[PDB]
Amino acid sequence: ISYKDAKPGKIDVNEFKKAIYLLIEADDFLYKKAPKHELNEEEAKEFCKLIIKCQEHLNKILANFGFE
Amino acid sequence: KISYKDAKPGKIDVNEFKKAIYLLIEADDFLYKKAPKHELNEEEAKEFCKLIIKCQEHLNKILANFGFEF
Amino acid sequence: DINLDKYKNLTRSLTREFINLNPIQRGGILPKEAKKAVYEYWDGPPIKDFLEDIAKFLNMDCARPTHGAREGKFIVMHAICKEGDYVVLDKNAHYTSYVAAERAKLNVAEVGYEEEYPTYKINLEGYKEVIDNLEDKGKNVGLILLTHVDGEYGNLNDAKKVGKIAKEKGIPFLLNCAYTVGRMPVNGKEVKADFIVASGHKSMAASAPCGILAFSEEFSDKITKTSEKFPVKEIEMLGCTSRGLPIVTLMASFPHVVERVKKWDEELKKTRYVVDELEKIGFKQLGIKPKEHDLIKFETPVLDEIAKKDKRRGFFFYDELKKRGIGGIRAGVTKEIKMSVYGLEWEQVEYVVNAIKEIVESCK
Amino acid sequence: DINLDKYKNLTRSLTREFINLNPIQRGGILPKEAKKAVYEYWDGYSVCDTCPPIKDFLEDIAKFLNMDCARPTHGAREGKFIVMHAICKEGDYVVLDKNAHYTSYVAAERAKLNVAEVGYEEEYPTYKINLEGYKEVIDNLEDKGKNVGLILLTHVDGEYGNLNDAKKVGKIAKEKGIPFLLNCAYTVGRMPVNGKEVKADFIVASGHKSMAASAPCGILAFSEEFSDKITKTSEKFPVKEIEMLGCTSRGLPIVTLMASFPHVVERVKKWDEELKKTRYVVDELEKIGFKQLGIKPKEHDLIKFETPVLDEIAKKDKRRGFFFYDELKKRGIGGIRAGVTKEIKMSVYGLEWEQVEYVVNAIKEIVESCK
Repeated sequence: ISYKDAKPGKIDVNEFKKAIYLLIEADDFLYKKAPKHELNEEEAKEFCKLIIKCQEHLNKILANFGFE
Repeated sequence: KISYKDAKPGKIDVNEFKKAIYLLIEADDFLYKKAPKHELNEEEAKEFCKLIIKCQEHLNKILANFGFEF
Repeated sequence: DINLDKYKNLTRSLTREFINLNPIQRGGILPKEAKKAVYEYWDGPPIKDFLEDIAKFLNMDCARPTHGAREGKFIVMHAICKEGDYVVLDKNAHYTSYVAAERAKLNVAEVGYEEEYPTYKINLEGYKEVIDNLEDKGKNVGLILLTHVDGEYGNLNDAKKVGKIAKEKGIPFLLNCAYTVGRMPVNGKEVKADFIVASGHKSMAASAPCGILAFSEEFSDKITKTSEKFPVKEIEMLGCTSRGLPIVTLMASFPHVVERVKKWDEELKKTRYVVDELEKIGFKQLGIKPKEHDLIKFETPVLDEIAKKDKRRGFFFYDELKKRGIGGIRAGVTKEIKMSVYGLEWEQVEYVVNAIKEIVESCK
Repeated sequence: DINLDKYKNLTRSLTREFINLNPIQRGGILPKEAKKAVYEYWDGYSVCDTCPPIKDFLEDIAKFLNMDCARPTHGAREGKFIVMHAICKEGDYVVLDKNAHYTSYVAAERAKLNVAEVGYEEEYPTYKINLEGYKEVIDNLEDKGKNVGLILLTHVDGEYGNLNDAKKVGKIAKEKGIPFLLNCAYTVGRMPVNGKEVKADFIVASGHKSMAASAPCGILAFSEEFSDKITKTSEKFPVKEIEMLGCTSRGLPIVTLMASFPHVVERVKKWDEELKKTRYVVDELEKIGFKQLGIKPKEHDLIKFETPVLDEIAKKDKRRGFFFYDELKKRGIGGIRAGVTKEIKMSVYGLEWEQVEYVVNAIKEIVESCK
């Protein structure tokens, strides 16, 4: 997986905005769990859900440039 | 394959997170400077996908602290 | 000729890495919805409907957006009072009241305390007296201001009394709700107020300079007085277009705010928990007891004693708070500390209290 | 009793999906540094008395305009009102140009002042202000005889975008010993501006209009001669400035203004490129039938075209005069008033050259296809 293999494509704006929104939601954990930022099991699931969805959207974005 | 349910208790790497979201902020520029078609050439595609991929690397580093291997 | 490096690495703050105890910021923290709105409009909104809705939220006739309580107070002082008129306010008033009074070329009369140490409660009836003492001397009173909750002791005041007095004497009444609107529910008509100023960045979960000026129909013609050259543009508003980031964050945080005021007793619970738990280690809560607001001022002889011998002087506490990821307390000061836990998670409240206890326990 | 649904999906805008041609928003677009800065101060803890170097920023912005002192405001509006309220006396006269922004008149009316307008050197289609005429306006007022407290000149008007040689009005002001205010809401942050060289006593600037900042945001620069009046401190609080309502300007706009500062001071050195984009747009669109109003050639990015062709097409079109707007929305272009065809007002400042090409070609195709 290299960026140099990127072929011309179109930026899916919706998917990008979704990923951004997910990272913004995940940014809440930086606040409500400061300053130790240690999560329990359920909190970990809730946070990692956001992160994983985000990476999913990012993969959908990369798909438009010749990746899989 | 990777499921959020398998997430174990861990710590958030703040620096890695802010790095990722910064990468996303930089990638957000293309939404502006390439409106409204948002169609990239080879160079622009490389430059953009670099940001996206780096962001994904950081996110993976974050997930690593919650029992997610890569 | 100009060093620009001081603006390069500007992207740095402890906002996510630390717990902020500064009372002036607890009520101004943006919810995620507001953050998304920021991402959407950081350079580019049902404003009229929002003004009607914020008017209903305060039970008031009309409302306009401002750049804070500051601006609103200057607005009412500049549009309602004539140069030379007196403004009678409480002694716990914010500096912006005095300054806005001075910018409007108005004089100031203070109202004494019902009790000083350690309550510092304002004698609300005294207002009446203070007015007459001015009217006997032939002076003209143009405005009666009351800080609903002061920024020093965080004391709540029965605004309905001063409202009654102002209604009797026939003098317009301005209620400073900078520390009120957005935290607790507030009824403008019920307390018989003619003007209400709210701070969006202090208590309404907004950023930037952001505020609201609510007012009754009686003064609507004066406040919203349009210009001669441009019959659409309001004079005092300097151009009825109020755009930018703060108003967007305010409108975006509006549902979050109207919902969090219904759960004000929980934040009060947090507050009283902190007070009760800290008075065990030697802290003494100043102001009215029990607490009716999140802003707490503690008299702390212990901290001063520890700072005495020896450590790093009064800067010890600050340092000892930075080690545990806590900020918001002024560095160097130990004779007294001012803090608020409004909006903090309960686990974070426990963390703060236990942190402080450990601080005083470890530093002997 | 209150519906909260209208505030739920507020997270919706065409800021990234469209090209905005609105001149009042071209120079206010945030750079990525300012966006990251916004992120770092999201919660709203930006108390600038916890905050970027504000004092150093005031010194640096003072140097950037070649002015003695400077202070933060909530826009050019606020600055105008500051100088009109602190320097002039109730009843004095402010003599401004006919192309003045409405906020000047409103600020004058809020400061309880009167207004005298300076006529044109030529009306249609140039609409240039007769700068020497200022003198003729002051004398006529003195012989009447009122007193002039302030001389205001909008450096670039928001209607035609005409640049004015401020040094003339400054020279008249210095000869008559009357305070001179230069409204640079469309100048400071786009082009280089020297406050002392134009003999200005005051300069107001808009952060959200021409300094890549957001929110209500602005700068008020002034000479030492008036520093005691502007920064007059209060009685009860000898450190709190009266006109500033307290020496504190906290919030996102000031943070973005400081974060975008290097970008601004580096982009004013490349002003001729933006002027090049502008002139390209003018020259290319005149081939269609658009006539550039204002001073020729363009010396600012703000363009006002008189468009007879759009009227002609609007006369024989189904959706009438809205077609243009619609025809721009289809091709991802906004910033033009809907239902206005007699004339258009646009700016391509900050746009990539590819985007400028896209805009010009798009408009060409609009006129060509709609007959």
